[PDB]
Amino acid sequence: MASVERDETREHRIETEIIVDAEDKEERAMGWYYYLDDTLEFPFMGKWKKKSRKTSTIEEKTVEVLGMAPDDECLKDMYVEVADIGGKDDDVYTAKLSDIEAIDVDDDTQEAIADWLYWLARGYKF
Repeated sequence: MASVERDETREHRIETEIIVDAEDKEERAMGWYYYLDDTLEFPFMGKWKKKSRKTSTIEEKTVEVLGMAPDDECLKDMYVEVADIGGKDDDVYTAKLSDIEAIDVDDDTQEAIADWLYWLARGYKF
């Protein structure tokens, strides 16, 4: 198994603390989104560890992460708005938080981002 998480305590806690009011994946995406955006000490920065190359190799684009994307896009994945400080610098795009590594951010922001990544790797249940 992935073993990124291996004890059910975090699954019981998140169930009883973050998505108590939600019973379907669309609602639970909004539960995740709400607390995550409220926890992100945005704006911040990261590296977009983009795997989408033709060779499927990782590529690393330095980005300023403006905040979460519109909630309407985030019904399925925790998207974030990003500016290409590693390239274009003067324009903005959207990225999967799932495809980013946060840099030089506050501990509670880094932990929220890490916990999304760990959850997603442990299983995309919602």
